Parts: sequence; C-alpha cells; structure tokens
Amino acid sequence: SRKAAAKESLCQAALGLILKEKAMTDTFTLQAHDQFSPFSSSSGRRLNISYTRNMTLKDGKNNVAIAVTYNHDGSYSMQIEDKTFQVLGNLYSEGDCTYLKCSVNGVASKAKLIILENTIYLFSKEGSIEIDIPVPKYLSSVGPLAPMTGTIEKVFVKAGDKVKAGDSLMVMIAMKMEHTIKSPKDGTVKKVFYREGAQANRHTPLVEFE
Amino acid sequence: YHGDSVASLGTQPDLGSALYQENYKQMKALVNQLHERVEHIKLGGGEKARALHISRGKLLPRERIDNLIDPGSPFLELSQFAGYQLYDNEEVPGGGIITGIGRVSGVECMIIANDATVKGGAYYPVTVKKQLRAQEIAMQNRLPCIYLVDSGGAYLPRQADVFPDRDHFGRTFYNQAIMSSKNIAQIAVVMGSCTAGGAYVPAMADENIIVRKQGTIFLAGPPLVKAATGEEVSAEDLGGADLHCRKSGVSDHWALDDHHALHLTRKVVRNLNYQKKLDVTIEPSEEPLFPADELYGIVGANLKRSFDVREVIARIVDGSRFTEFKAFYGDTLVTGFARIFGYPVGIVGNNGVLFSESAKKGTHFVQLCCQRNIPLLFLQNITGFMVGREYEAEGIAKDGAKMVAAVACAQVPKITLIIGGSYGAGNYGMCGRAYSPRFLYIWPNARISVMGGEQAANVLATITKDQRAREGKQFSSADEAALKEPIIKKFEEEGNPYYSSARVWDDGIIDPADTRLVLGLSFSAALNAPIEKTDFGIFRM
Amino acid sequence: YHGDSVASLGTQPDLGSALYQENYKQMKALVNQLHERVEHIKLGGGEKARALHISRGKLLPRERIDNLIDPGSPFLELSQFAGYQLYDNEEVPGGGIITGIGRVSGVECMIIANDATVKGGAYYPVTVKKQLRAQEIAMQNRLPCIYLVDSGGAYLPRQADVFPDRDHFGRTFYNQAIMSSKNIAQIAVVMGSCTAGGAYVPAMADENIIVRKQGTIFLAGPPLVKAATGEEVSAEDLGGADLHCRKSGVSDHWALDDHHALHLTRKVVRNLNYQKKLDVTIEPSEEPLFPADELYGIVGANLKRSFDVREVIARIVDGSRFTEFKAFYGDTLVTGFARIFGYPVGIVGNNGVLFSESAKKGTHFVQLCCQRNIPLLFLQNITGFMVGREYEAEGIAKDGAKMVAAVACAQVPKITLIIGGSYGAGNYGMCGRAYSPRFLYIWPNARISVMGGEQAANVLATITKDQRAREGKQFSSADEAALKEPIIKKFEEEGNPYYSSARVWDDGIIDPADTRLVLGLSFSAALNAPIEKTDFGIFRM
Amino acid sequence: YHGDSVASLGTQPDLGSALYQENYKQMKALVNQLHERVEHIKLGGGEKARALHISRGKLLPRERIDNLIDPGSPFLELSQFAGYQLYDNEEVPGGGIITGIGRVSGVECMIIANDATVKGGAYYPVTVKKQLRAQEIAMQNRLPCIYLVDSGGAYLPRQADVFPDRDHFGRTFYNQAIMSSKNIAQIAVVMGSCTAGGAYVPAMADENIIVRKQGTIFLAGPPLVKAATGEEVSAEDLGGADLHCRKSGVSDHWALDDHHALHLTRKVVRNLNYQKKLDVTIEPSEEPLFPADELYGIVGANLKRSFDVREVIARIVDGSRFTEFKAFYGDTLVTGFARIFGYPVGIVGNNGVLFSESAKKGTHFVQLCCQRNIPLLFLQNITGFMVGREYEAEGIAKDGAKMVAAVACAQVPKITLIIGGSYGAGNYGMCGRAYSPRFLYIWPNARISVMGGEQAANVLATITKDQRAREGKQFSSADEAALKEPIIKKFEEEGNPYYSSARVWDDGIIDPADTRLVLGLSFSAALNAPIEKTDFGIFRM
Ligand SMILES: CCC(=O)SCCNC(=O)CCNC(=O)[C@H](O)C(C)(C)COP(=O)(O)OP(=O)(O)OC[C@H]1O[C@@H](n2cnc3c(N)ncnc32)[C@H](O)[C@@H]1OP(=O)(O)O
Ligand SMILES: CCC(=O)SCCNC(=O)CCNC(=O)[C@H](O)C(C)(C)COP(=O)(O)OP(=O)(O)OC[C@H]1O[C@@H](n2cnc3c(N)ncnc32)[C@H](O)[C@@H]1OP(=O)(O)O
Ligand SMILES: CCC(=O)SCCNC(=O)CCNC(=O)[C@H](O)C(C)(C)COP(=O)(O)OP(=O)(O)OC[C@H]1O[C@@H](n2cnc3c(N)ncnc32)[C@H](O)[C@@H]1OP(=O)(O)O
Ligand SMILES: *C(=O)CCCC[C@@H]1SC[C@@H]2NC(=O)N[C@@H]21
Ligand SMILES: *C(=O)CCCC[C@@H]1SC[C@@H]2NC(=O)N[C@@H]21
Ligand SMILES: *C(=O)CCCC[C@@H]1SC[C@@H]2NC(=O)N[C@@H]21
Repeated sequence: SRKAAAKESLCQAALGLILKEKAMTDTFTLQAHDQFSPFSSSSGRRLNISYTRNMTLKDGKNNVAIAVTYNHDGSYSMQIEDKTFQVLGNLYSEGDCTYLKCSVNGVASKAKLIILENTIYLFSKEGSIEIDIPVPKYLSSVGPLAPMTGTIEKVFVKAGDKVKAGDSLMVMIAMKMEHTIKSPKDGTVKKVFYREGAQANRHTPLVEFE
Repeated sequence: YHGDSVASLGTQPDLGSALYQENYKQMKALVNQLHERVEHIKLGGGEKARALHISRGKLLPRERIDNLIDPGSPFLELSQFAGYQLYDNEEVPGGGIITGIGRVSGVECMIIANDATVKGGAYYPVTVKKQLRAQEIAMQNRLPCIYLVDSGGAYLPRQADVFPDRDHFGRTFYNQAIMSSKNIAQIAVVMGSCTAGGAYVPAMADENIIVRKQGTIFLAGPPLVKAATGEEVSAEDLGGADLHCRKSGVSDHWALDDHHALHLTRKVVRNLNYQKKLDVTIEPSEEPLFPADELYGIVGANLKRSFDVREVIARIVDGSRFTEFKAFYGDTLVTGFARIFGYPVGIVGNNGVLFSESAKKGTHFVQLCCQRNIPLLFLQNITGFMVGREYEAEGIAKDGAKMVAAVACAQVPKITLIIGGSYGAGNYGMCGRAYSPRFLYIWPNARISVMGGEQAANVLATITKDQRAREGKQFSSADEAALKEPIIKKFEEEGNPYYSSARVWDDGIIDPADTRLVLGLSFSAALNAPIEKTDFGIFRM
Repeated sequence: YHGDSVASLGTQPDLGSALYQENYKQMKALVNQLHERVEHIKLGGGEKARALHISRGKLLPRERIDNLIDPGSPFLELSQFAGYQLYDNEEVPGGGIITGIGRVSGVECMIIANDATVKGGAYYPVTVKKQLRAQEIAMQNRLPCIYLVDSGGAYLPRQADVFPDRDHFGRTFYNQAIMSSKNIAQIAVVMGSCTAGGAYVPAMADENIIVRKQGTIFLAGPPLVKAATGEEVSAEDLGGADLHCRKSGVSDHWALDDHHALHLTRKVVRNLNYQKKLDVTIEPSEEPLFPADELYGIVGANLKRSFDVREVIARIVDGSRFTEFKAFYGDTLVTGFARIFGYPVGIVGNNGVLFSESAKKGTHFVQLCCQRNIPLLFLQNITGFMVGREYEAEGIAKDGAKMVAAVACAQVPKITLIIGGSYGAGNYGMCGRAYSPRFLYIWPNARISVMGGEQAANVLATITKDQRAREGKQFSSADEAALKEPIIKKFEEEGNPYYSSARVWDDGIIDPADTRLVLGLSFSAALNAPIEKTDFGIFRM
Repeated sequence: YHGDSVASLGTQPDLGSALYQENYKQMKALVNQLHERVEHIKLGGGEKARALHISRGKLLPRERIDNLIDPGSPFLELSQFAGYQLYDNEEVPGGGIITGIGRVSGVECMIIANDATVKGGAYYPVTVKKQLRAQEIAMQNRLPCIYLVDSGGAYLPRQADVFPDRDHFGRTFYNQAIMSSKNIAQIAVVMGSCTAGGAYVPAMADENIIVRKQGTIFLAGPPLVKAATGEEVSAEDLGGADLHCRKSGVSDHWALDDHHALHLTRKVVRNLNYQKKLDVTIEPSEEPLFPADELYGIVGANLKRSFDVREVIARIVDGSRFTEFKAFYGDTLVTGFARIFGYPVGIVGNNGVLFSESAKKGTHFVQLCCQRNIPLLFLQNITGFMVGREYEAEGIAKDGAKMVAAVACAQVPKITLIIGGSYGAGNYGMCGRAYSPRFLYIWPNARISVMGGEQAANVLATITKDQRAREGKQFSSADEAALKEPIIKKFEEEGNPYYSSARVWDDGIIDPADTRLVLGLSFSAALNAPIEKTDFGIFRM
C-alpha cells in the first residue's frame, strides 16, 4: 500500500514548488525591458518584518499545512505541524532533466523534480513520492431561469428524475424564438413549477433542486 | 566600450576602536527597538478582533496582500508607523490601513487595504492622510491602484478632522476620478462593507469585484433606513453581492470567497495591456564592496560627532563607484554620479553647514541632473546654514534661494533620505517633504525640527539674558536650567522619528542596511512614468 | 441677431406675510452680526501696536494695500475670518495676514500683506494655511503675486504645526519657484524684517524692492550671531537696505519710504508686458430685476423650511434671464444657462434630496458646460441623498459617482457658493472644497457637517435603542435627551460659518446682497487663465 | 509573473443528439455550396478568354498574385462574391478585380489586380465599389498599396453609375493622392493597357513599372486619334513601354516580361524603409481547446433556435480563456477579454434582445477598451431591441443611443462578424457597416435586413386588419397568405449572404472554421497603424 510522506519529503515538495515559481518569474524577466531590476528576485523581503507563506500540500488523502518563512539569507524555515526545518536548495539542469538540490537541517540530498498539472514527483535513490497540490474551488466548479417572458412548449422531466449537467429541462418560445433551457447544476428535481402551455415570465424560477 | 577600470570609494573602518563599538551598540539598540515595535504593529487590532475576523471566513488583510501579489515578490509597505501614540487612549495600528507597492501579474501596483480588525475599519483622520499619500504616490509614479474595501466609514467623534477640508476624505474620490482620466487603472475589491461615503470607492472604479454573503455596498445603512422610513431591511437584502451583480449593476465581477476575489483581481490586472518602458539607460548591476553593519558602526546614534557621507555612498551604490563632481570647491556638500541596481543616480549629500559655495555647487549639480534626465537621491544630514555677519554680507540668502528654486523646479524622480539631523531652512534646500519628492524615508537616529534643541535653548537663554540686563533682575544658573529643560525636552520628543512618522511627514523609518534594497525598490516604481522636460524659473544671480 | 425677447425668472414675494417678516428679521440679524465682527477684525492688533507701528514711519497694512491698488478699485479680501477663536487665549485677527485680489496698473494681481501689528507678524499655522491658499488661487487663475514682507518668522511654540509637513511653511517657496517657471511674476516688497526662514520670500522673487532704515533681510539674526559667534551686530548693519542694494545684491530696487516702495511696485507691475485675453464670449451687461433684501426675506435663517432656488437665480444674474435645461426630469436639481456681468455661466443648484434622476441631469449638464467651455457656478443647499431600500436597489450609488466623476474631471472655472446646508456626500457631488473649485464662499446661515445634528442624534438614538432592546435595560425619555443634547450641540457649534471659516475651509462668509458683485469679481479673476480641454475618465454606466 | 492557472470556457456538445446531427448537416450543406460557388468564381472569364490571355505571354492574374507575395504566404482575399447575379445577363466573376492583403518582402501590402479575362478588364460599377473599398482598407490600416493595371476602362452602357458622383471612379485618384501625402507607398505595375481614365492610375504612383510590347499607357486611344485627327497610330507606337521609359518619363522601371515585373515590384517594396512597430502587448500564442466542426454543430442553419455565444468564444480564442466582464447584469450581451494569436481582444457578443441593461453594459465595455487601447471584436446575432410599453417608458431609446455614440466615437481597430441575424437598429448598435469597422465578414447562415421577414409580414398583417376593421371588409386567411408570401419571399432573397455580398456591404462570406485564422489575419493588418486616442462626444445620461 501507499505510505505517508515524511516531513522532510514535504519540505522538498514545498521547496520545488517555490523554486518552480521563481523559474517562471525569471523567464518573465528575461523577456522584460526592465532588466536587472529589483522585484525580480523572489526573496520575499518585507520591510522590517518577515514573510511567512502558508501553503497546503495533500499527502495521499490528508492535507498538511506548511508555514514557510522567507529568511534574509535565502534560506527557508518550514514549520510542518510543529517541527521547524531549515530548508535550502536550488534547481539545476542535466541535459533535458531538472533536478532539485536540497539541504534540510544539514542533510543534503538530490531528487529529480517533475511538476505535472497538480502532482509533484520526486524521484530519488530511496523511492518515488507523489505529492498533490490542492485545487481551489473556483477553478473546479465548472436553479435555472427563464430567458424571456414566453410560453412553454415541451417540459421534459418531473420529480424523481435525475439529470446530469448539460441536459434539456424545458423548451420555451418567447416572441417566436425557441429557447432550450439547460442544467448548470446537478442532482434530482424536486418540483417543476410550470406545466406545458403556461406563461412564464422574465427571471422566474422554472424547476427546483432540494 | 565600458571596459576600463575605475577607482572606488570606501574605507575599512577601525573595528577595534571603542568609538566603533559604542556607535555600533547604540545603533543596534535603535534597530532592535524598531524591530519589536513593528512586530507589535503587525498583529493589528488584537486576537479578539482577529478571531472575529476569521470566524466569518475572511482572510486577514496581510494574508490578503500575501495572496494578491506575485509569489515571492517583495512588498514595500509605506507608513507602517502611522497613528503611533497619535490619539490619547486610542491605539490605531498602521493607521487602520495597509498601503504599499507590490508586483501583481508583472506590473508594479499600489495596494490599499482596509484593516477591519482595528476599530471596525473606521476612518480616523490619520487613515485619510495615509490613504491620500498613497494615492498621490500612485499618481506621480503612474502605478495602477488596487483598493481592498472593508471599511466602516468616517470616525464620527473626529468628523471635522475627517470631513470638509481640501485634503480630507472626499479628496479620495477626486483622486480616483482624475487618475481614471489618465489611464491609471483603478480596481476596487469589496470584501467588507463600505457604507454611505465609502460606497463611492467601489462605484468610481474602472473595474469592480464583490464577494457573496460578505460584501455590501449601500449609500444608506439599515439604521438610516429604519430611522428615515421605518422599513426593517438587513445588509445583504439591501446592498448584497447578488443584488449588485444582478439588478443594480454596480459590481462587475462576482466572487465566491476571498481567494476567488484575489484571483479575479490578478486576472483584471493581467488584462490591462500595460508594458513598462524605461527611458533611462541601464548597466548590468553589481554590489557594494562593504557591508552595512559597518553603517551601524560608522553612523551611530550621537548627532554631535560628524562622519563622512562618502562612507555611506560606498555602502549603498553598485560597485562602490562614485564620480565626484566638483570635489574641492565647497566640500560641505558632496555631489556625484553613481548607479543603484543599474539605474543612474545623481547623489547629493551633506557634510556640514551650508556655505554659499555649497549652494552654488548644488544648483549646478541639479541642473546637470535635469539636463541629462538622471534621477536624484538627496541625503540629509544638516545642522544649519553658517551664521555670521560676513556671510550675510556676501549674500548667503540668494545662494540658498537658488538651490531651493532648482530643487523645486526639477522634474526628475527625486528621493530623500534623512540619515541624521534635518533642521531649519536647510531642510528646504535639500528637498525635504514640502518640495514633493517621490519617497522620503528616515533612519531611526534622525531628528527633524525647526532648529535643534540646543539652538532654541541657547538663543532663548541669550535673548532673555539680554532683556533682563536691560531690566535689571538676576538671571542665575538655576533660572537658566529651568529655562533650558522644557525646550530641550519638547524639541527632543517632537523631533523623533516616531513623532514624525506617526503622521505621514515621512514614508517610514527604515533600517540602515535595508536602505540599499529599499532605494532600488523605490526607484523602480518611480521609473514607471516617463520623464518630463525640466524648465526652471528665474535664477537670482 | 440677438434681438428677440425672452421670458425671465422671478416672483415678487409676499412682503406682508409674517413668514417674510420673520425671515427678513433673522437674516438681517445675522448680517449685522457679521458686520460688527468684521469691523472688530479690521482694527488688527489693537491701538498699542498700531501706535508702535506708526511711530516708525510705517504705513499700516490696510493703508499699504489702499495705496498699492488702482484708485477707486474694489479689493476682494479672502478669508477675513481666519483664526477666529481658533487658539485658546491667542487672538489672531485675520490670521495675521491680509490676502486678496486687486487691480494694480490694470492687471488683476494677488496681494499678500503681512500684518505686523498682530503678534509681531509671526507665522501661526493658520497664517501658513491662509498664505498657501492664496498662492494656489494665484496659480490656478494666473494672477501675478505681490508680497508685502513684514514678518517675524514661524511661531516657535507651534513649530511642529508650522514646519515639516507637505503643506507647511516651506511649501511657500515651492510655490514661488514653480510660479516663476510659468511666467507668473512674483514681486516681494521688504517693508519689515524677514528673518531666517522668511528671507527666502524676498530672495526667490523675480523682482525685489527694499526700504532704507526699515527693511532687513538676513538668514541669521543678531541673537544667533551673538550666540554662535559672539560678535555684536545690529539689524541694519547686518542685513540693511544699503548693504543689500549695494554689496550683496539681493534687492533690485531701493526705496526711501513706504510710499516710494508702493510706487515702485506699481512701476514693476506696469512693465510686466501682460495683456488680458478672453476666450469666452461677452454680451453687454444688465441688471437683475429684483433686489437682494428680497434675498434676506426669501432665504432667512431656518434650514427646516425649503425655498425655491430659482428665486436666488432671479436675484443674481443679468436681466433675470435663465435658460432652464431639462426642467421637469428630476426637479430636485435646477440646472440652467445665465450670464453674470456679460460672462456666460452654467448654474447648478439644489432643491431637495438627490434622486438618481437628479444625478443624471447633473452629469449631462456638466458635460455640456465642459463641451462648450462655459464656467460653472454651483449653489449648495443639501439635506442628503434620498434614503430607501428601493433607491439602493436602483443603483443610486453609481449615479452619484457619475456626478462626482464629471465634477472632478471638469476643467472650466468652477465656483461654489453654499446658500444653505451642506451635509455629507452630497457635498462631494455638488463640488465642495475637496474638488478644487476656484473660490468657495458661504452665506451666514449655512451649515456644513458630515450629517445634520438631528440625523446624528436620531440614528444614534435608534441604534442605541436597538442594542439596549437586545440587552434589556430601560432607555427612557431622559436618557434619550441626555443622549441628544451634546450631539446636537457639537454639530451646531462645529458646523457654523465661523467655525468653518476660522480655518480656510471656505474663502469667506459673504453678505447675501454683495453675493452678486462678489461672483462677478471672482469670475473676472478666473478668466485671467486660458481654458483647457476637459477629458473625463470612465462613466460607470 | 503570468504563471497561475485560470478557468476556461467551453462545453463539449452532445454529439449524439439529433439536433446536433441536423444542425451539423445543414451547416455542412451551406459550406459545401459556398465551396463550389467560389471554385466557379475562381476560374474567371472562362477558358476562351484564358486561352487568349495566355497566348500573349501574360500571366493569369491569380498567378500574378501567387508570384508576387512571399513564398508560402497566406493571401486574404476581400469580396470574392462581388457582382454575383448583380447584373441581368452579365456574369462578372469577382467584380472583374482581385483585391486582398498579402505579405510582400515582409510587409503587409494591399494588392489590387485587374482581371483582364472578364469583359476585357472593363470597369463595372461594382468594380469601382470594390476598388474604393480596398483603398480605404489600405488607408485605415496604413498598408502599402500595389496595383496590377490591366484594365479596359469604364463600362460605357453603365457610365452614369461609374462616372460623376463622389464615390465613383475618379475618387480612386483622390485616394492615391491623399495616401501619397501620408507616406503610404503606391506602386502601379502596367501589365496591360490602361486607357484615357485609367492612365492616371500609373501616372499618380510614387514608383511605377511597365512591361515591353505588353503595357501601354495613353490618355487617348488610337480610335480617338483616328477620329479627331485622322492619323493612324498603333498602341505600342503611341504609348508603349519604350516610349514611356525613354522619352516621356511616365514609367520608372522597365520590365522584360511579367516575372521580371513582379521581381522588380518586390525590389521596390523591399527598399521602402518600413519597420513594423506594435504598440499593443503580446503574449505567446496558444490554441482553442475545442474544434470548429463543433461550430457547425452548435450554430447550424435555423435562426429560430438560439444558442450560446460563449460556445463560439471558446472556439476562436487562445486557450479558450475569457475574462467575462459584468457577467450577470444584463446577460443578453456577453462582453469579455480574450486573446487571439497573442493580440488582446475585447469581445462583444449577443445573446438575445437588447434591454437597457445590455446597452449600459456595452457602453461601459467600449469605454474600457478605448481607455486601455484594446481592439474590439463585435459578434452580431440580433433579433431586435425589446418592444414593450414599459421599456419605452424607461428610456430604452437613450440607452441604445449611448451604445451607438460610444461605438461610433471609438478609435480602436474594430472588427465585426455577423454569426446570425442582423436586423434593424440593433445592427447600428453592434457596429455594423455604416460605423466604419476595419473588416466585416459574415457566415453563410446570416441574414441582414431592416427587419425579419416574419416581423414585416406580421406587423403588416395586423395593421391591415386594423384598417379593414375600420373599413368593414372581410380579411380572411387566404388574403392573409397572399399578403404574407411576397413579403417573406423578398426579405428572404434580399437578406441573403450572397445578396449582401454581391455588393460590398460585407468583406466576404467566410467559413465558420476558417473564422479563427481569418480574424488573426485581419487583426495583423489592422495593427500596422498606430492607435489614436479616443474622445467621445456627449453621453445622454
Ligand atoms: C451619510 C454620510 C456618510 O456616509 S457618514 C456615515 C457614518 N458611518 C457610520 O455610522 C457607519 C456605521 N458603521 C458600521 O459599520 C456599524 O457600526 C456596524 C455595521 C454595526 C458595524 O458592525 P460590526 O462589523 O459589528 O462593527 P466592528 O466590530 O467592525 O466595529 C468596530 C468598532 O468601531 C466602532 N465604529 C465602527 N464604525 C464607526 C463609525 N462610523 N463611527 C463610530 N464608531 C464606529 C464600532 O461601534 C465598534 O466599537 P467597538 O470597537 O466594538 O467597541
Ligand atoms: C529658520 C526657521 C524659520 O524661518 S522660523 C524661526 C522663528 N522665528 C523667530 O524666532 C524670529 C524672531 N522674531 C522676531 O522678530 C524677534 O522677536 C524680534 C526681532 C525681537 C521682534 O522685534 P519687535 O519688532 O520688537 O517684535 P514685535 O513687537 O513685532 O513682536 C510681537 C510679539 O510676538 C512675539 N514673537 C514675534 N516673533 C515670534 C516668534 N517667531 N516666535 C515667538 N514669538 C514671537 C514677540 O516676542 C512679541 O511678544 P509680545 O506680543 O510683544 O508680548
Ligand atoms: C475620357 C474619359 C474616359 O476614359 S472614357 C473612355 C472609355 N473607355 C474605352 O472606351 C476604352 C476602350 N476599350 C478597349 O480597350 C477597346 O475595346 C480595345 C482596346 C479594342 C480592347 O481590345 P481587346 O483587348 O481585344 O478587348 P477585350 O477582349 O479585353 O474586350 C473585352 C470585351 O469587353 C468589351 N469592352 C471593353 N472595354 C469596354 C468599354 N470601355 N466599353 C464597352 N465595352 C467594352 C469589348 O468590346 C469586348 O467585348 P467582348 O466581350 O469581346 O464581346
Ligand atoms: C549652540 O547652542 C548652537 C548655536 C547655533 C547653532 C549653529 S551655529 C551654525 C549652525 N548654523 C545654524 O543656523 N545653526 C548652527
Ligand atoms: C431625522 O431626524 C432625520 C433622519 C434622516 C435625515 C434625512 S432622511 C432623507 C435625507 N437624506 C439623508 O441621507 N438624510 C436626510
Ligand atoms: C412575430 O412575427 C415577430 C413580432 C416582432 C418581432 C420581435 S418582438 C421582440 C424582438 N424585438 C424586435 O424589435 N423584434 C423582435
């Protein structure tokens, strides 16, 4: 079965993600007119205070919160649950592969860093660990109303039915223009409010989900 | 060509000298005090209001700015010390508001975030002062402005000091109306509840964002409706996000929660069609050859002893290189050419009292910097302006007036940094606050008053001795000490960096070492605007 | 053609009605009180300091302005009521300074005269506020500026409130440096003794004048020389007129006495090569058909009763003619076209609360006035902004925001006059102080606050009744009266014309009748500048 | 930064649904019909005239444009369907002329080639219409213009419709005279025989090319010389290439044959000193995530059923990303921000009748696009403008007028595409032909008329029923059918894409799939000109 990641492995995943974001920043700068300028160094240098980034990584089924403090010398202090790790490292290339060079609490290591859509792959000489980046709700979300004031030609569904998203619920004609309603939502219909041949108005609810 | 070798500034200081140890210890004490004070100001309104802020699903405002800017980007906060002991029993951290410059989607944006944990996000007069300062920073530098609206409205007991004047609260909407006519994009993100005067801040935006079940806009609150009409209405039924996105049309984007609103903000900024163009010339950057804990040791805390300002310019420029202009004529002013982070800088600094030769050298250097379109960095360490009968006979007044005219007419991005004292009309000549620099930071040892405490105490002692000797009474040593303690005490208290930075007289007490990085950040924002041609007035010859 | 006949405004009021008698009596009482207060402010620092001012051969400052301007010319004083009960035991008449607009050698000049009879001519913070207001009036309107220097310097106990900020004393020299780069001529007449910060006011002038045995300029006084050096020197030996005209070269003309200095000032102004050019169109002037003691009877003192604003526009325009624009749609705002003294004016006035139809009508009219380059006169009589659930559902916020954006982006010469109340954000929509009008005068019945006293008292009464009913304690009538007396008292005291005009929030309480003449004078100065093209921002549709 | 992830549009349609099969089959039938019609138009004047064109050593005109442009370059032909059944028995393929945009020596040039195989290359009135359209496309977009002159002259029987008016034939020379004053280079290549009015087309060129024994220029032909004088002269002896290159001086380069003339044309274009500068910002390009045979299935042929316009915007933009502006307020108009081929586009599309909220949203979005200098792509699928008594009471007229004013005052490169119906005054609001877009293409299912056929038939049926019931006669079903068949028939015939594109009312019926590529090509040519600042008129609030 799959085994849980060690806290040091989560530090490596967090560091690889941070350095990948830096890489994107660096390749943006290479195309900029304003070259050599500050803001291009992903140092997290706040004025008079420190910056702590709170990120969450998903280890299998469970979420782990990692608080990453940006240190003045380029190191990171990553606190995972309670334990603080001193995390340093960088990226280097050998041919067409990218490697992540780490030092965590004085322990040096090297692993291949591949980030594909959401999953962070770390390939080392002791195994292979897959850490997932959680996807926020507003990127994964993708009842209905009447478009105008018209008469309904054909109903489709009743209570007790089930439709899946992108389904015909109703067709209504409003000043000679056939409008087929569809479902952005999902589930099971609890009530259909307008039977076929009745007059529905503008922004009037047609069906309902309980 | 750009290849030949050039001598550099800098002297390795005597690290074993007891003057170095005492200066280093006292400046380190000042910087540690600064550190612990800003770590107390960072928490905001305290743990009770932070619990009631996170119990409603709201991100805390520093977390909002952390999730808004590019990942790993440095944030330049402005005026972190506003409202510090400015009101009697009212502790207002940060003024109630968090303003700074950050990097959003590759664009340097100016961010204005209402901290709602401190007194409900209500507007104090210092909050309005800090906000209008941020908005003219955005207008001078052409920075797109982002507001994170979560206010409460003016602060009624103080309503006079907030409402009617020219630079009171309504000026804010003036600043959004003018900046929209100049293609400086204004985004408002309604994360809270702007009410009845603050509802113009989302309504005058070029592109707006609102949050469901959390963000309310109305010109009249439910107390005002229940008093004037008698109709009970809630907040979300009156001015909620569904009502404004769907029926009224005030909001332009709709957001599920706070993270969605900041994501949508980054989208709106990415589609602004803005491309940064530098008109100055850039060289590949370098580093100073001397560290800045040496600036702790060099500069120190006592203002009686002088130092060399060149040992500061060795510590903050690229390569420690410095082309000194007119180096022997009037060496109480040090003017030269350097580079910070690639940008060409004309550096003007002090070394003593200002003779007339120093003012002539300063006027010549400011004219060179405006003819070649080079920015100017002024470093203030002023005692005064060289008293004497002979010097007033020479016309020392018209030479200081020439420096003031050339400094005030200059169109290049000027940045002032007060590394020591800043007293009297020399403060006007070296581009103080009233002469519109881009940014004005101070060090934690600085003093700024109309004169020194000893000058005021001693001229008042001599004048009162002169009038009593015309009178005849005995003016003893104890009468002189009772005359000299409250003048010194008042000019010491009200000349502090914390007294000056509790208002928005300066853009923030900065660490000496961080000085280098801070100047680079400042200059980067100031190069977001094209440089206009300078035309001076009449030089009083 | 311009010959056909046109109907006119105006209704003859019921002069026998007891409402007219009571309104007339109460407004006459206000105007008589204004008269006696300004006759006390006119004397200045009192007879002792006036005797010691005339014992040195010096003209008194009002006599200086009387001998400076053209013979018989009207002088428009600005902010006569500054410093009125603004400091605790310190009575500062006129702020210490006399600023106004006059006609010198045929040119409208702006005159700034240091009254030396009031506290030695020392600069109070309100003196600096009044002076910087005068200087931006001169810069907006392109008026040549004349200073009659007879100061004493900052006021040390208040030195913080005078020295460091952006709009503190040093801004003055910024304003003379920028205005000299724009060909706005600056003349300083040293009639007194500017000292050590004020000596930049003569030194930064394009052409200077000094008086023998009476006028001293130095950057350092004889106390400072006697303290720093130990050399006893007088005032005339150190910085006298002979030393400055002959050796140092600070002064450009030399004057025997005060009359010679004012004569030389008129010569310097005559040789400025300035020729006034109007870009607006002028018609031959006329008169109102109704007198303005009728404005005493119409308007009165109570703000509860409304009146018609058209009966004001019949009393102040030429011929009582008024082309009313969009007269039925939203008649709580009255917008039309008239002429004062030949100048074309677009008149915007209030008649009640501001519905959304009123804001749309206002935005349309301001766009017409900027499209045709016509000046704008705003008349403020505001209660509020029409509370209700339906009106917030309609988007009343975005309509007020459209009026604020079009008012703030407008480049025509705008003049505000507050003929009644001016409360809240409607004050921002009708071009209050923060939106940069040219001039802003008020009538002696006006009130200006963030809300009315009754609004604040009643919403606080209803909110505290709401929270006690959630609590459970008894909130009686006597608790409500003890809740309602200090709110009403504070908003009545701090909403006064004398409280608002003790600061420089407004350019002066004017008589109602004199209103007509005053507006003409104001508009004449505002037409000394060419009119720029207006470009608005984004209209929130 | 530009690195974070963003949601995208698009829904995978139900490919098994019988609505999809029927819509796909009917749109595929329309596109195949378009294909075979343009393959018949491509051959030109037929094989007899093509044999007599190649027997004189002349390249055919499509081979001329194939050898003129860069190798492998896409050619964008404009108005391929002009003259389609426009004259009774006269079949005029392509109008007689071949106009388009191509890439010559790295420069986007506009090419105008006289097809001499169709009626001797004579000018029909539609040929003049097509040519003047091409020339204003070259002037709007600053494209250098190349003419391949091989005409015959006006078409005498139609001489009125060709000669005198403003936009008749002589306007051509006006267009070459104005464009030469603006540095838009005009090259004429005389490959044929321009005669007596067309001889101004080579003579007004900035640099000319002629072909020996093949190219003749004269202001008077040998019939006119033989009639007026009686001197027999040939064509080559009168106006040949040797006479014009050597004695008269009309031609500037001399060419052996057709390939030499096209080679010399490419040389002349290479030495124009033109360097393209983009002022917009570019991102690295991408692809849509959904194919466009899905646009066949989605859109279909019936105009009764609606579809979602967002499923079109998923199919034509880069990455299928689309920042939707004001997504809930008035969702009968879809406005958002996208990118095509790197270029930033502001996309405005329809979803139904236009309420007043839709017009306000449209006015706001067009102001944003002109404020940020972003191009605009309008997608037209209009039924009408929401009839009703309440909506006329609301002022639906002034909101449509605001959208028309902001669309007509806009200076950004606008491109219209009519993806469905386009009826009535909504056609004016969504930037139809009379509002000067850069390019206006249509799809083969579009309809364009002053109203729909059913609207005209039904309002005429109800009006005639109303007047007969005032009269008294019987208006039966058969009288109604005889009333409704010719109105429907006429509005169906004259609303076609082929009827609209037989004239130059649109720049060409395009395939749906090719739509994506075509828009990119169009926008590339439209970015050859710098973008001017937009200033709007008066917004009727
Ligand atoms: C008509 C022209 C204008 O626009 S002038 C309008 C003047 N402004 C107002 O009165 C708006 C009222 N402010 C508010 O938001 C209300 O107090 C409500 C909605 C009840 C605030 O709810 P809640 O989120 O629970 O408040 P909070 O915990 O953030 O309050 C923090 C503390 O500050 C206070 N506060 C807040 N706003 C004002 C204000 N405008 N004037 C005076 N005090 C204010 C609150 O009472 C609260 O006191 P405390 O710190 O909890 O003891
Ligand atoms: C470089 C920074 C700047 O530019 S601000 C520097 C601050 N200014 C000064 O201290 C200048 C000193 N002012 C003066 O003119 C001196 O007091 C002298 C020359 C003695 C005035 O002489 P005399 O003409 O007799 O005085 P006066 O009768 O006009 O004085 C009126 C009353 O006001 C007082 N006063 C005047 N100036 C100041 C001042 N700057 N700070 C504080 N008080 C001031 C005078 O003492 C005098 O008091 P009283 O009303 O007579 O009881
Ligand atoms: C003073 C202002 C002006 O410029 S008004 C002058 C009007 N223009 C003219 O009449 C020019 C005469 N056009 C021609 O080129 C002559 O017809 C000549 C030189 C004989 C054409 O020779 P060729 O090359 O053999 O002719 P083609 O085979 O290309 O002719 C094609 C068919 O079209 C006809 N055509 C041509 N031009 C005109 C014209 N302007 N008006 C009327 N018909 C014209 C030709 O007659 C010929 O007819 P068909 O198709 O062969 O049956
Ligand atoms: C002693 O107590 C200080 C006396 C005056 C201060 C000195 S004198 C020279 C410097 N210039 C100036 O105006 N003040 C400084
Ligand atoms: C009574 O005490 C006053 C209640 C509120 C004041 C009225 S309600 C309508 C006007 N608009 C506004 O905002 N205040 C005024
Ligand atoms: C039926 O034959 C059509 C009647 C009118 C056409 C409809 S009504 C609403 C749409 N708007 C418009 O002006 N015409 C369309």
